[PDB]
Amino acid sequence: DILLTQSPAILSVSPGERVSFSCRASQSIGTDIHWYQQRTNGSPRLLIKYASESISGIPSRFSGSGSGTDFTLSINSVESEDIANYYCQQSNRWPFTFGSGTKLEIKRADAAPTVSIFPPSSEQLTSGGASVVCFLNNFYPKDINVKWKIDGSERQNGVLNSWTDQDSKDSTYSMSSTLTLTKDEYERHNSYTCEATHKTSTSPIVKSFNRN
Amino acid sequence: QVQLQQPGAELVKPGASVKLSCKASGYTFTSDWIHWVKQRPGHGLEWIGEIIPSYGRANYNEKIQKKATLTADKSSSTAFMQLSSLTSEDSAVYYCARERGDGYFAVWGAGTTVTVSSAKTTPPSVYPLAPGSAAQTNSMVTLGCLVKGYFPEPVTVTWNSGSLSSGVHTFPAVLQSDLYTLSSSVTVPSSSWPSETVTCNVAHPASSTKVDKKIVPRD
Amino acid sequence: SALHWRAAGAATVLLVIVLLAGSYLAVLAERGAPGAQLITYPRALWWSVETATAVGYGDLYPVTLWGRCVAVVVMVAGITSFGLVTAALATWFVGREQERRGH
Ligand SMILES: CCCCCCCCCO
Ligand SMILES: [K+]
Ligand SMILES: [K+]
Ligand SMILES: [K+]
Repeated sequence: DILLTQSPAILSVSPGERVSFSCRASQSIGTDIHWYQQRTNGSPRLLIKYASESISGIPSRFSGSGSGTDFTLSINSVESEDIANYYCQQSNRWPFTFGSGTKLEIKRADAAPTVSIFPPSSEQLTSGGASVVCFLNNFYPKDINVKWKIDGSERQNGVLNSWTDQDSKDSTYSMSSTLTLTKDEYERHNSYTCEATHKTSTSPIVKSFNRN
Repeated sequence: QVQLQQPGAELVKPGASVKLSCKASGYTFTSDWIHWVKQRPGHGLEWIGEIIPSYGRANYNEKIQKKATLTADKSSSTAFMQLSSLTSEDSAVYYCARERGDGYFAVWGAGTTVTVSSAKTTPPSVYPLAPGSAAQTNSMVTLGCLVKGYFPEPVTVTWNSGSLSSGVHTFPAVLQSDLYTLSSSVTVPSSSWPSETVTCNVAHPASSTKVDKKIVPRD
Repeated sequence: SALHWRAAGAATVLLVIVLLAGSYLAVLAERGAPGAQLITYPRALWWSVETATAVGYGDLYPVTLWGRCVAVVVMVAGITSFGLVTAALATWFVGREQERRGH
């Protein structure tokens, strides 16, 4: 069948600049190329049909060009909400095929994380467990390390981390660090500490709480 | 209105089958084709097949192992895809889409998250995440809620019944001991809470659950 | 009403019907065949017109048996209807020439 090559797989741009995604077909297909946008956890949304025709409700900064085997999706003045995966579906011959997709990243200004630590809830303590949650919100870039200390001593067991994809509202990233313990082991200690080390500063951002 | 309605999730046992539905709305034509597209987590879009409901003819992708069978009920305007003898390689989000006859998908459904596993379905336990007594506050304060111990994916987290959408981070779930766990964060003007309510709503479609929990300060 | 003109109009309407149904049936028959290009309704209709006129651009054609059968029906409908218009014009001109000589 008709192969659609989308290279590069990742495009990184600065806010406000013009970006262009490439889509090459293995054979001449006229202008029977359509473009879709899929944000994180969202459904694909049609952006351009027939290589260049506009869709109602799509921002006019989206345009397409090309014919034959080489096609281009272009965005004038990229902004945060444009962060998504972009696919170029073909429909010149049966069966229809999709490109492999191109992710768009935005290089924004560096941002220090906002750290918040949360003790386990009362209900969870009645359940017989205890999770200490730490949020590292809206930082940039995505590289960051979290550190847990219990009574001044570093803790590594029982920690689970999760990272978000780049945020479509401000081009930042966020991280959650959850330390899960028994109720018994939770109430046998006093100090619980979450430590974030980021490029934004040489000193870590430290948030702690005592059960006292 | 949403043109294509799909169930949120389906839990299948290995070797079993499942029939996904796709209910249509809006303008329908005899020329309409309904397509089904497979997306594994982290991967791209994979065309599965198509059906013309007004005639009942269905076509399938030749290159992949045929696991689907496409049907359509014309009275209820519903398209069905029967996936049979499912392997862990079949766990993915399955979208349906409508095509007027130009060869592009004008509208897609929200997709059905199909997880094939032996584990039992488990509704989530959600706990409030309010600041401790010693925490200081600036112009803004951040709260959250912890969605722990559910299976399978996914869960939908909203804040104040969707009315609060700005300043929300719902983290990807982490899987351990055959159970998922995530947390959701929301940031709100420090003066606005707790005088104005803050409640997180967690929907788990695989267990048909949806629970609220209000974020009350520890006072 | 004159017979030749009546049959001419009937062939026009019937030809339009054969073009539309031919586009629909062409798309229905050609989808599912790898490499087929007759899979969208607008250019299937354009291909129906090309086939009925035998213009021979060669940009679209079916690859399946049933698509080729639909094609044959469209070909014969076009040839038949256009030849019918030719025959109606012939009848008309023979009438007008027969009155032009007082016979
Ligand atoms: C009259 C032409 C039949 C329409 C296409 C039927 C195709 C069924 C076998 O593929
Ligand atoms: K000719
Ligand atoms: K020709
Ligand atoms: K001729």
